[PDB]
Amino acid sequence: QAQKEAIYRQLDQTTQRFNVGLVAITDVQNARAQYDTVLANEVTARNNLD
Amino acid sequence: LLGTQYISKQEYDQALADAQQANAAVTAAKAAVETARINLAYTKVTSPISGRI
Amino acid sequence: RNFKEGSDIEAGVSLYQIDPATYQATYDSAKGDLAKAQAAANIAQLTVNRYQKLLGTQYISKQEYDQALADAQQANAAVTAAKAAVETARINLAYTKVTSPISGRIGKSNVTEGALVQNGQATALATVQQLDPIYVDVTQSSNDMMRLKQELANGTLKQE
Repeated sequence: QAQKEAIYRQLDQTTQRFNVGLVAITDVQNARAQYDTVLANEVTARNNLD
Repeated sequence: LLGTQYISKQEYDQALADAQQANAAVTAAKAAVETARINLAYTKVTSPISGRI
Repeated sequence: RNFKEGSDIEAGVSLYQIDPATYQATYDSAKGDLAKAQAAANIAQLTVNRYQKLLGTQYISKQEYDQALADAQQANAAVTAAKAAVETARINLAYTKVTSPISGRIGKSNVTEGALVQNGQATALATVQQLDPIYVDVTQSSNDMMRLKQELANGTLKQE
């Protein structure tokens, strides 16, 4: 969850770079995939918790 | 490559900076030829009017 | 030549045509480099406009913004170099010639069309003159304008 405060924050600015124009659409759809891997690790963290 | 938005919009304009400034450099060199072409209208000394010499 | 000889010509009335061929080139080298400075500062103006929207929020990391706010303020200064370098080479282009900024009656044309003229040449092209307030160089003797100034002690008297 400190990675999801980080890599979503990475997504929440690579998206806000594309809304300006600094990155290509790959670096959004990459950074979402690097964000959604954080979910598929953090959900397993919440699953390996239980 | 930005019709399908596949490079940055920034790297385009930065290349469009380089496009427009280098075409602004050719104009700054086509004039520099036009400086030195006009020396070769200043050699071969053109009679600036007509009439008798 | 573009006036009528002996007429009356106002100030700034460009009626000599020095050959622009060299100076139209130096105007185009300079107005080229204005666009070489503008279009290099145009995108330097976008890269602040594209980074101003990320200030306080996340990526732009104020120094990497202020490295672009260098490059906008620095390359807009390069425009101010080149826009004045145009304004230098504009006042060597539309700087041909007539008249010198007096307004009055033009005399001859000591030059004629085709004769090469030089930068601050020895002779003159034409002489614009203004006539209605006119001077007369009265030329007093020296011993008088001691004596007539020493007649301020004995006399004079000049008034009012």
